[PDB]
Amino acid sequence: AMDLILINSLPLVSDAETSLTCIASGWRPHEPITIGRDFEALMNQHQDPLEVTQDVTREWAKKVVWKREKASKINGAYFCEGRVRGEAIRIRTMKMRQQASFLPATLTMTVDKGDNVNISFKKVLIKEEDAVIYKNGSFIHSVPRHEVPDILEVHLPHAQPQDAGVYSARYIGGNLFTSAFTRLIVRRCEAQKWGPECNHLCTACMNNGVCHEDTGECICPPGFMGRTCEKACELHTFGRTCKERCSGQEGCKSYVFCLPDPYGCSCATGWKGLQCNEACHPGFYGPDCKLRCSCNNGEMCDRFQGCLCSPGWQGLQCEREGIPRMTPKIVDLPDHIEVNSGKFNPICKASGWPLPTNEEMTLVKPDGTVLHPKDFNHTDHFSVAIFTIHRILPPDSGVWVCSVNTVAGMVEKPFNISVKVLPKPLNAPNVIDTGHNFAVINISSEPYFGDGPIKSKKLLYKPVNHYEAWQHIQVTNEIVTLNYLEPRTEYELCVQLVRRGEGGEGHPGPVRRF
Amino acid sequence: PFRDCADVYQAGFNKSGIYTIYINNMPEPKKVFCNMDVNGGGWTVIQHREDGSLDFQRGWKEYKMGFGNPSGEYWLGNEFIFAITSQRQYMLRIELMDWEGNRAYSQYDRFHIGNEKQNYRLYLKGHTGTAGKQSSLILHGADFSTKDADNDNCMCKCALMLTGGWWFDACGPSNLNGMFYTAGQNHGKLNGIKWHYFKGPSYSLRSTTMMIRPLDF
Repeated sequence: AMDLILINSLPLVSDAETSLTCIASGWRPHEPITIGRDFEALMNQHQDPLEVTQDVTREWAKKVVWKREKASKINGAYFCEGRVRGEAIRIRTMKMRQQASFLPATLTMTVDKGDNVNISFKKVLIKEEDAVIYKNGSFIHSVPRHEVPDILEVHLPHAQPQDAGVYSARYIGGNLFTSAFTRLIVRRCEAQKWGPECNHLCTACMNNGVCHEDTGECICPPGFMGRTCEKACELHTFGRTCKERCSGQEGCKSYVFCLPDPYGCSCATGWKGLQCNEACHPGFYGPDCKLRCSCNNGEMCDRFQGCLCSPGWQGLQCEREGIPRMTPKIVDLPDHIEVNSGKFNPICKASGWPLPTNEEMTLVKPDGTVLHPKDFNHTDHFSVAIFTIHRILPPDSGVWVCSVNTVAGMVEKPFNISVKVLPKPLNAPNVIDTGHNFAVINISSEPYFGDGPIKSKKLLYKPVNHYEAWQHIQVTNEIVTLNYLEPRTEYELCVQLVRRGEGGEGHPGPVRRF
Repeated sequence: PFRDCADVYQAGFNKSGIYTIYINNMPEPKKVFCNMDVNGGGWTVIQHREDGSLDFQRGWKEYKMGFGNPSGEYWLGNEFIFAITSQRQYMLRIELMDWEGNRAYSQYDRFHIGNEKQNYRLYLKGHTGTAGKQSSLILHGADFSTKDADNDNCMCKCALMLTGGWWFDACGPSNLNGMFYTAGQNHGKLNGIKWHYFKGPSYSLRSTTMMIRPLDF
């Protein structure tokens, strides 16, 4: 329904420039990307209308470049919204003096309700005042001048969910801006627990994935996908479905990524450090290099992807043999649609060896709602999913997408749907000739109330007692002999479109007798 | 013609109350509050906080002569506390209490402060007591600061950050003359009435009371 990525081109400001690029993977149109200062999570920021220009290295993205030296009032926290159907979505980062006095040793922490956490800062620029700790821009506590540790710690045991946000650290006699910033995320439930009360369990997400506490699905680290984040996404690619490219010739050795709130921020997979400048020490591979290689039979270790199994083995650690699991592909979808306005049963077809199950198959209304399978066929290859809409109308005319998300990948394909309205004629028919046993009539129906191409015309008739009708019509002006003698008759015109809902009401109508 | 509460107790008065002490080369007394129960009695109270009736955010001239009432919340006055610790050598105790109903005390063997041209500079020694292992007041001293005296060994202005008047290092680990915080606010407040090695930097305590009597008792 929405793929929103926040790119921080290095969160540590020097004299050179830094930049914030907010990327959306969407299409027709492009929901207005907000980028503003994040005044809530760090109060007392200095207010400045920041210029949101547009970015052109990608399909749709807006970027905020402060130019070298003018990197002044940029200290603070920031955000970008992307939204969907009444539902929002925002990703939060920070920007700070490279100098400053301290260094958060990590921009965000993802921790679960009731964990002991050690929120730190490396002590850099030693001065003869005290150290101080600020969350939400509200005061906490500090450190006397002479007993200032080397790693300024803050211990929080059994962290509650109302106990998180952005943390500061400065040398007392200082700016709310000379500080150093770290963000703390505490989810409603403990790890591997999610739901509106904590009574369900997460899709277990490998590769350092983080399990959303609202959906039980996983927000994957950049360069990995699936529901369980297990998928070795291509070289120098990121996102939900890994269709996006790192610009820089050495890949992502300076892009700090940032993800939907339940995750936080991190380097591309292959990069250790605060600036992602640092290569990963051998035997480690994940995002920040936080994943250790447990390759069973000694297969090479890749700083980008993990275990490089010998042919015929696959798995996190080459701990399983089997057919090489293939990522799904949405098959026999066309580019264009045009259906007529009524009940509607749309059909997604997806190949792949993980062979989708209707849990894993969805559809997205142009507005951005998720629709789930009302039934499931299947076959040998290709699971097949069928959906239903109440009445589909001409305002749902736009792009819709098939979402297939199995354990060894995610794919999406689109189709432009042009809902057309039914005909219905404008005018009554007009009567040409009367008589004892017959009548003749101008079928109106050249002025017609809707649109489309008209394919059959059917003639309707009744007395005043019951219903009947008919006659599939092949010239505009019509002759119904074999009639009674003196009845009141009622005549209605009824037009037709292209397949499915093509009936479409009649109104018109005159009356006669002989 | 007696000059502190220890004399009041020598003279047989074993009850706590308001008394009047006259000071040497001080023409004109001061009503004070004498504490006669603690340890052995004979204590002379230089400041009392318990409710926050009184505002501690004041200037030199105000902190010089003292304010508040000896009955409820108060401060003695520095040209008094100075005028009293030049007569001899005094010991210092400090009576804390948080909101969960918990006494504590720091207690110091030597205590003296220099004059007005010396910024009532702090000179303590021998920190004992339940209020932390280490001394939450700085013993070696730096000068006394108020809202119109940047005297702290800090570069900022430590009066107008921690409120009132106290002995500010680069903002020391204490401020019993700060901001009175009621029950509930008393968590996570910084310019509060604090004492590090006891209840934590972000606490605002409940009932402080600083006091002196001479060594010899």
